Amino acid sequence: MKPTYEILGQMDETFILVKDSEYLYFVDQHLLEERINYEKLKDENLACRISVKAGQKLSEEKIRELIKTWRNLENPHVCPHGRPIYYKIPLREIYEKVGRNY
Amino acid sequence: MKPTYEILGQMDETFILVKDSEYLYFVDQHLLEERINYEKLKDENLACRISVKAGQKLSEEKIRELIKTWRNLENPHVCPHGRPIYYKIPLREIYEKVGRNY
Ligand SMILES: [Cl-]
Ligand SMILES: [Cl-]
Ligand SMILES: [Mg+2]
Ligand SMILES: [Mg+2]
Ligand code: NA
Ligand code: NA
Ligand code: NA
Ligand code: NA
Ligand SMILES: [Zn+2]
Ligand SMILES: [Zn+2]
Ligand SMILES: [Zn+2]
Ligand SMILES: [Zn+2]
Ligand SMILES: [Zn+2]
Ligand SMILES: [Zn+2]
Ligand SMILES: [Zn+2]
Ligand SMILES: [Zn+2]
Ligand SMILES: [Zn+2]
Ligand SMILES: [Zn+2]
Repeated sequence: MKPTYEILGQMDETFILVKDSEYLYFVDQHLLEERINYEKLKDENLACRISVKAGQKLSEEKIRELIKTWRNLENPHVCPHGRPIYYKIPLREIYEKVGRNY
Repeated sequence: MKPTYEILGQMDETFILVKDSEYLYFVDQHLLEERINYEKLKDENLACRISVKAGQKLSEEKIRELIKTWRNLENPHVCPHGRPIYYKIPLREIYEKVGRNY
């Protein structure tokens, strides 16, 4: 994700929505914190059990911290169990559907 | 869109993000207001020229009014020129990508 980005907020207390100029990302808050804790601790089970879970409301500051750290991860793509940390949609798919150039 | 829904906000001063339990919708603010004005005025060119444009910030109240009216339109799907008023993504596509049931 580009270094210029806009955090749109939380959805279903499970995803953080953040976009750059190319994609809208839906970042799984649990998988992201698990990856953060795994890269620090090198222990998959410990990283999992201490991380936030889906269904927890997160503050705006906590969300900023997580997204900032996400960009610096060695593996921002998949959690230690191999699940994708996020879903992304190209912004052009949204714009093109309504007939707009992007 | 179901009558229970959550407005997530504006994106790129062009789309309103709103979801129900099934889809996340990206509603083109211009195409929506144009459809609203067209159903009232029955004049495509007048409805277009008086409607909000992309690139305009909208207040939270204006966004609420538009989304409320959208659900009551005779044609909430396409503007009078035939463009889709919105893009939608099934929430299950987002959840499934990160390995979650939905
Ligand atoms: Cl979880
Ligand atoms: Cl426009
Ligand atoms: Mg252990
Ligand atoms: Mg006319
Ligand atoms: Na940048
Ligand atoms: Na919600
Ligand atoms: Na409902
Ligand atoms: Na923006
Ligand atoms: Zn676990
Ligand atoms: Zn886990
Ligand atoms: Zn901070
Ligand atoms: Zn995992
Ligand atoms: Zn395409
Ligand atoms: Zn026109
Ligand atoms: Zn128009
Ligand atoms: Zn109102
Ligand atoms: Zn139109
Ligand atoms: Zn699918």
